[PDB]
Amino acid sequence: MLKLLDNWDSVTSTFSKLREQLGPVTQEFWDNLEKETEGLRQEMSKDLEEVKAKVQPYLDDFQKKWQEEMELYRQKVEPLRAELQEGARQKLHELQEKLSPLGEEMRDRARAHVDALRTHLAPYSDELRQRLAARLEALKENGGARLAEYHAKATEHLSTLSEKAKPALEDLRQGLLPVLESFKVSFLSALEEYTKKLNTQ
Amino acid sequence: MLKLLDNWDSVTSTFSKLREQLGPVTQEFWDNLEKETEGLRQEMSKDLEEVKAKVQPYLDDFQKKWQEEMELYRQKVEPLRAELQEGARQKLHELQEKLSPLGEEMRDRARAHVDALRTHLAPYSDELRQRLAARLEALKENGGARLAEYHAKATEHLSTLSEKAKPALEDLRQGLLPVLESFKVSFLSALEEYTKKLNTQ
Amino acid sequence: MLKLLDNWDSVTSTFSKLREQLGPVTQEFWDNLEKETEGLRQEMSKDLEEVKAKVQPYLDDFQKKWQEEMELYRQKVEPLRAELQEGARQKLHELQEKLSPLGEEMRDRARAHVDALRTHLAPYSDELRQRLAARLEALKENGGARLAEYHAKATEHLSTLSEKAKPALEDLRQGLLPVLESFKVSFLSALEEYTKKLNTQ
Amino acid sequence: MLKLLDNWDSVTSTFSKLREQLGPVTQEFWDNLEKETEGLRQEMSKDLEEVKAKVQPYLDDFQKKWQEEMELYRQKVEPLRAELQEGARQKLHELQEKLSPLGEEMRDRARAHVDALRTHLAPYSDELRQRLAARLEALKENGGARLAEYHAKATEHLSTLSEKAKPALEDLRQGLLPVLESFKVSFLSALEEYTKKLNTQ
Repeated sequence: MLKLLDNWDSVTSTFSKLREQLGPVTQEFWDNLEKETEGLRQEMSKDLEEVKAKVQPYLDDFQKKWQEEMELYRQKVEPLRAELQEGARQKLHELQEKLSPLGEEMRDRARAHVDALRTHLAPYSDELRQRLAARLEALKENGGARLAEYHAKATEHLSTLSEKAKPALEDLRQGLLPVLESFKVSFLSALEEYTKKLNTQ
Repeated sequence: MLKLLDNWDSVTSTFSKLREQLGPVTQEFWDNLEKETEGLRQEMSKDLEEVKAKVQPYLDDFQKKWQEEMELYRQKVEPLRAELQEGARQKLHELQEKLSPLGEEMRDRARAHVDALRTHLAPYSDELRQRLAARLEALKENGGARLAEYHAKATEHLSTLSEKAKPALEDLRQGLLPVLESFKVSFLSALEEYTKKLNTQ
Repeated sequence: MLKLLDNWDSVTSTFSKLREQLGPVTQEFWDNLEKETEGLRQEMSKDLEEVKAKVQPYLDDFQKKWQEEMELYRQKVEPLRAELQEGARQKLHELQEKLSPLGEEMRDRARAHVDALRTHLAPYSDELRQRLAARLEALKENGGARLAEYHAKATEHLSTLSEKAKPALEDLRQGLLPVLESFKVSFLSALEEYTKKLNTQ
Repeated sequence: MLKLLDNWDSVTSTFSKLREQLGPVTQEFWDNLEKETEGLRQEMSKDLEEVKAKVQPYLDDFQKKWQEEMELYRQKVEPLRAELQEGARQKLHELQEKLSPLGEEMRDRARAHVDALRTHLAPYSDELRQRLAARLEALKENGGARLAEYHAKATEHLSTLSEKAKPALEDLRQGLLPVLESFKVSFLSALEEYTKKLNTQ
């Protein structure tokens, strides 16, 4: 029965080698690359430091320089602020006070229609209150049902043990009696299989 | 601030960057690698199935024959199955029945030792039996005790419900009730928000 | 052996066993717990959607109206949008154009400091520029070197293929070739295997 | 706009509490259980040890006792073995020698037909050999194509850097010049949004 089905043998030894064996690519390349790449990137980031270091304090100078111009402007402008600051507050202040007419207006006007619902509602509150509340009474009362149903079962369990522990306990106490075995002569067992085939074929 | 901060900008888009340009390593090389490799492999395997066809006829022509002859072999042998099978069954009882008696010899020869040790262990065998027995009763016994706890604690955690009920009801009432939505105007809201931002720094 | 080994048999089917009998804790209690709890919750929520219906009519009847009035509010206000919008645009240029000049004041007031520091950094700013420049050339330069390696190693790993070719071919020949399948019989095979087992211990 | 959608508030404060708050179950129960369960299971497994300890050597006695009976049987039976041992070898021995007729028979008979394929095959081996082999020549030759196509691209990459590094390098060197900003007066920006709404509504 020629096992030509080794078509794998044909492909594996041929194709697979070229691929798996061409793995030294990332080896010699990538690791050499990343080794020099980031490897010089580290020399540079550290080479740059000294630079940034030999300058920082100098540059620093400039920061205070910005701080200098800054305040001055923050100054000339400061006054214009109040002019607009309190300047606005006022017109807004007045407004709200000139907006209290809306009080007796809006309010006294709405008032009524608003209330409509107060009344169109009230019954429902009452309706639900009487409803949802009792719903929870069913919770406590029902909690007792399950608990009662539970405890009962818990108790029973502890009592079932008495009948269980007993039969199981005949196992070891007497197991030192029936350690009896099968003891197959051995060789004979060989004949057992032996003569069988004589007829199964 | 750190206008120099862009130093890392130049480190990254230079070193680690070219690396990504080499991803095509996996694009052109390994991709084209795998492409032809297994791709021709595909064109290869083809043959095995082809030839297979052109081969099968012969292989089969052959097959049908081999059997035709094998049968010659078989039939010219069977008689030995007898010459042998006979002698085999003979000794079978020589050992089934000459051995049978000794299989009892020990069958009982062991039994003694056992009945011996049986007695020999019984004390301990029982010291434990009755030991865990009463030790088991403790579990059941003290068990129910802590059981009562989970009942006693549940019965109380149950009654604590008629207490966390009432608040929600008020909350109920509340959520139902009207909403006299106060009214400003984006314009007003605008001023508020506005002047709010005019007194910052 | 260890006929007493069954001691652990009794420890396990007793202690850790009853525990599993209490899994129903999660079956009867928490299951029935969650069952009604969220189950009635389900019957509860129902109302909110119901009432909602009976409530919507009113809420809407109301809604349509509130607007009818709000509009009163709005329209009686708009004129202020003018009294205010006017005064607003006024000061707008007071600051757009009175401020505009100072925005340049610094616009250039800063520029100096800059042009200053510009010169102040240039040296370093360039010490680095030309530094990594030539330092970059090294990468390119020495890079191609190790590149040559992966080529040189590939060109050789390529020629090593015309070598692992020939064996498979012989293997080819082989796998093709006939099979003079030697013939025994299960019967014979039986004897072999048989007697094999007769000289063990 | 009455947010009655707090239907969660209604359910959460009610239903959720009873469940999450009934978690003390596994707390007081389970941990008390497993604490006593395995807690006494440990006292027992250790209580049992001493037992097994005060007996082992005793029991041990018995093991040698089995060892005693064992050998004796292993003895009486031992002889019957050879009778069957060499007793079988023989009939099997003869057989194979009386089975050599099958040699000149089976073989010289098959021989021919077998060969048929030797010849019905041979060409195909030759056919495939000439085929599959050249297939691999296409591998080496094609490996060179990709490699050549690759190296080329690798090289180009290292050369592209020269044109890239350059423009990017104007960034930091001069970035110490255009650190120019937006500088929004701030408060004015408030008017920017301010007067906008005046018309968007």
